[PDB]
Amino acid sequence: GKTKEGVLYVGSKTKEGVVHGVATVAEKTKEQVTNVGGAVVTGVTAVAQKTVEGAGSIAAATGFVKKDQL
Amino acid sequence: GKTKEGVLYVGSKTKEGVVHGVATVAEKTKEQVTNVGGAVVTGVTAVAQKTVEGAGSIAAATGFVKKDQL
Amino acid sequence: GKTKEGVLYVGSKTKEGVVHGVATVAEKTKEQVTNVGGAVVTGVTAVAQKTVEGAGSIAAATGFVKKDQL
Amino acid sequence: XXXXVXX
Amino acid sequence: XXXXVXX
Amino acid sequence: XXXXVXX
Repeated sequence: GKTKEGVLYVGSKTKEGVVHGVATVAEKTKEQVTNVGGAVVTGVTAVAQKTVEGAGSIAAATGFVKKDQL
Repeated sequence: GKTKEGVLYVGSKTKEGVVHGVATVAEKTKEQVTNVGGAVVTGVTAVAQKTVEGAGSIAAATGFVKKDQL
Repeated sequence: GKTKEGVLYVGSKTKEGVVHGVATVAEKTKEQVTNVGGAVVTGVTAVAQKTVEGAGSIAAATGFVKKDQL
Repeated sequence: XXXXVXX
Repeated sequence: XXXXVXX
Repeated sequence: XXXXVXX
């Protein structure tokens, strides 16, 4: 009689992998992402909601701002 | 008779992996991410909600701001 | 008759991994992240809520601000 | 930038 | 930047 | 920046 109610998971779950060789070169590059079996999570809003015979309200906001004045 | 109610997980879970060689070079690069079996979580808002015969309210906000004036 | 109610986990759980060689070079680079089986969590707001025959309210906020005036 | 892996 | 791994 | 690992 399992219940998962009002639960969240953010990130990564790994079971029993292998990764041999991951070589990477970034030269004179603005942005570079090398991801292997990983989660790179940026600037997300996620809402899960269940209501039963009730009232439920959520207000969620994310502001991600990045400036690079050179 | 398990219950998970009102629970959250953020980050990473690893069971029994291998990672042999992860070499990386960043030269004259603004941003560089090398992720292997990992979670790189930045600027997230996550809301999970269950209400039953009740009233439930949530207000959540995240502000991520990064400035680099050169 | 297990219950997890009102519980949170933030960070990392590892069981029985291996990581042989993780070499990294950052030269003249603004930002650099090398993550292996790890959680790098920054600027997150996470809310999990379960209400039953009750009233529940949450207000959560995160402000992350980073300035580098050169 | 000579990243030379050799397992 | 000569990252030379050699297992 | 000569990071030379050698297992």
